Amino acid sequence: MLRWITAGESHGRALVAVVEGMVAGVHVTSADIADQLARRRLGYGRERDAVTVLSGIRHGSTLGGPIAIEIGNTEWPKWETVMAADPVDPAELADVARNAPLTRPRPGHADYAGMLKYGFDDARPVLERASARETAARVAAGTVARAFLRQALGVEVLSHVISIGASAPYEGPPPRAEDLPAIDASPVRAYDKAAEADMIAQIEAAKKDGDTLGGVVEAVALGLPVGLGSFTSGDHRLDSQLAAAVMGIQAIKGVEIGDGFQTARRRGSRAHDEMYPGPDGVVRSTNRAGGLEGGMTNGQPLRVRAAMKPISTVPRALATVDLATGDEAVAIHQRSDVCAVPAAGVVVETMVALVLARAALEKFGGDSLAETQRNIAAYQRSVADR
Amino acid sequence: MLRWITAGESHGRALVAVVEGMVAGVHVTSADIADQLARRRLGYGRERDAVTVLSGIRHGSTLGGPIAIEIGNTEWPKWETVMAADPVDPAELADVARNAPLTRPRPGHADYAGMLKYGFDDARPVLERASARETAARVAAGTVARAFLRQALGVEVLSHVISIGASAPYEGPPPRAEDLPAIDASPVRAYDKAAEADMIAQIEAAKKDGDTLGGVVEAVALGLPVGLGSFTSGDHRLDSQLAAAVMGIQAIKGVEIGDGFQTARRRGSRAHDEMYPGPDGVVRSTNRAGGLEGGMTNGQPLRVRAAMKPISTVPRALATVDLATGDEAVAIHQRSDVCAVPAAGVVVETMVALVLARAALEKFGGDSLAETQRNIAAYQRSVADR
Ligand SMILES: Cc1cc2nc3c(=O)[nH]c(=O)nc-3n(C[C@H](O)[C@H](O)[C@H](O)COP(=O)(O)O)c2cc1C
Ligand SMILES: Cc1cc2nc3c(=O)[nH]c(=O)nc-3n(C[C@H](O)[C@H](O)[C@H](O)COP(=O)(O)O)c2cc1C
Ligand code: NA
Ligand code: NA
Ligand code: NA
Ligand code: NA
Repeated sequence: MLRWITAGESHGRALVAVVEGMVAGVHVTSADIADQLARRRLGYGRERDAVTVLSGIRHGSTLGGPIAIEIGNTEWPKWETVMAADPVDPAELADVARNAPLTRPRPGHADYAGMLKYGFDDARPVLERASARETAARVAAGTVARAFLRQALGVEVLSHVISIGASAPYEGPPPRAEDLPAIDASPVRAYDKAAEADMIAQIEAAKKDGDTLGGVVEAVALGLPVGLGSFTSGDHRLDSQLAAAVMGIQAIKGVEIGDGFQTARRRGSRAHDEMYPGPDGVVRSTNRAGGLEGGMTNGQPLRVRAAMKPISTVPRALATVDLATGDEAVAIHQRSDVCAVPAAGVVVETMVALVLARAALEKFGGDSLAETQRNIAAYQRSVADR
Repeated sequence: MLRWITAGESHGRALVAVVEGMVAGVHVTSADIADQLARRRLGYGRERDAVTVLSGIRHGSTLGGPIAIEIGNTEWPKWETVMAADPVDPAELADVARNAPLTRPRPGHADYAGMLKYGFDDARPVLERASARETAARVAAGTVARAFLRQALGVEVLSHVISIGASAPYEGPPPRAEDLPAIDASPVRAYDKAAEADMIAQIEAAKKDGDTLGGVVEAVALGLPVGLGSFTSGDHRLDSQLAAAVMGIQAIKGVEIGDGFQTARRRGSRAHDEMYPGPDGVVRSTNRAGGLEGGMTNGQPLRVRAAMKPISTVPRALATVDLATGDEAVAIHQRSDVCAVPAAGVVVETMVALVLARAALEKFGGDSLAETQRNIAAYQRSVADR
């Protein structure tokens, strides 16, 4: 089974992604990874040599074994003592201001619950791993998944921003793959010019007020065959798996498949996607279901929406308690941006790609790309022969 | 690790739930299971001896091994040939009208994608397993989880209905455990009398029009300790795990933790739950996060909302294709109700309970309830001693 794991602290030496269970023969390079990492940095309101492929790829082709990708920390020299792996003289450490105690947990962040859970008197060990810097390692892994999906299935994954702050949501038609350059060129990764202007204005107002914004993003996967995922149990359903992968992204508080919560307000006669005869099989005129029925891909674009909360580190830090003393306090000062919704969209693409690649390998099997491709072709033919 | 699996076809001999990895010493009986199964049948707009505990429980106490619970099918005699496990003479079968071909997949259901996936020319094998009858087996498993949560942690799980059809959503405060009798006595399992009347009216109108409705439900878990789930990776986050467990319920198209999509429309200064000193530790005046931060329980009520689509089997069957011929068709006639939202709420409680019980055993360990309880107490004391 395809599996992915990330490791690293935000201010540690490096991040590492490991992908296991990918077939041999998938073309992917350090440049591909760097390109996707650059996309994760996109957005209004927020070193390529830092990527090193350590294992599992040779001459731009996957080997079949575990793929380990390292992302170096360019500011490691500042953190090499505070985040040293090995012991440091506590006296030396005591003189380092940067090592000062972090005992005022931020509302909305992992700090408080993680400190209690792990018995830590300091937030440092929690925030270092909880930080969304970890999504960089996710994107490295996702690049391997996305290469596989393209090469094996002709599938493309993209995202666009639906709303930021109080903007009027974009409810027009979703983009296609050919639209991604324009989307990534938008300061807010919008597919609609009116929505773009509205969102930029919301960010400007928040920026002036010293506040932060969340938003809603939609990931779209195009070209999927029918029958990835299964109805046979809750955990094998693709909607279940996608919901896990997307809700587990930092700051995501909501996930929808297709029209989601709006579907719940509709009558059955107007809520589903009717089927009609077509040249090359069944066709539909709507995609309210977002490309999934009974936990399976149904031929239509997959559409997954995610709601991101506004960043919790607000420049003037919110009210909290100093756990050292029990006193009222203002929260620890940390990384804050006005809005990270466009980047959150890119992270959603990655998690969607990983889950789709896993599901594809489950159905089509194979140990090399050519093998998997033969199996895909035979299945497609069998469906066509219906 | 706590694991659950369901087995059975809707019209097969019986359903089976198996729960593995539950500690010994949890008090649970066949009557408890039957009671929860009865709750799953609640709701306007839709045999206890049928429950048999086969293994893993002795004299009302779990043994520590796998717990297998059987739910018999009272109409098995009608289906004993059509759904026979063993071969039947095809000539005999050919004379049975009930065995007629089902080749007109229902929009919105598993039929089409499942038929293509598995290479079936008939929807019968798909709909039999995809059917929400399977949620009965889930509820049997969930009963074991819910007993554990109560006995080990003093935790209660309940649900109420927020909206059905075009009703004005209930946005008042959530219920407590003591409110469940009143909720379960409501025809639509509402906690608010105005919302109740509104929802009942929506159902009446849909029923008259021969249409179906979906809705939104909220599950609440009370009494949870801080620090279940973890921030250490996406898959260990409780929000991820809950999203998987809830989205994998038949007809769920959206999941929120706390204020969800509405949170995405708020400014950071008004989106999070500030912390204040209190007698027995940190207290909060809001629970916008729904009891989770950084993938961990944070002391506040857990709140999970789920959007259920209107049932897809509409009495006058929607437009589809007959896969046998390629012709336009009306969809296969099957079980339809006007609204199953109240029952969907009960199913959400079960999936929440299962995930919470698993997370609790991950942190607190133990092989018997008394052992787990000692470990819980020691952790609580260590937190108090802060
Ligand atoms: C791309 C990305 C960037 C983020 N940047 C920040 C940030 O700069 N400051 C912050 O407080 N939270 C940021 N977050 C969110 C926190 O990491 C997150 O809220 C925290 O780990 C608690 O997890 P939860 O919000 O999922 O409960 C970011 C999230 C993502 C997806
Ligand atoms: C309690 C419960 C009862 C349901 N009853 C029906 C029903 O009677 N008829 C129907 O078409 N769908 C019913 N459903 C929904 C279908 O099982 C579901 O839409 C189908 O398996 C396709 O899965 P998906 O909607 O998750 O894509 C019910 C769901 C639940 C939770
Ligand atoms: Na679409
Ligand atoms: Na190959
Ligand atoms: Na609450
Ligand atoms: Na015991």
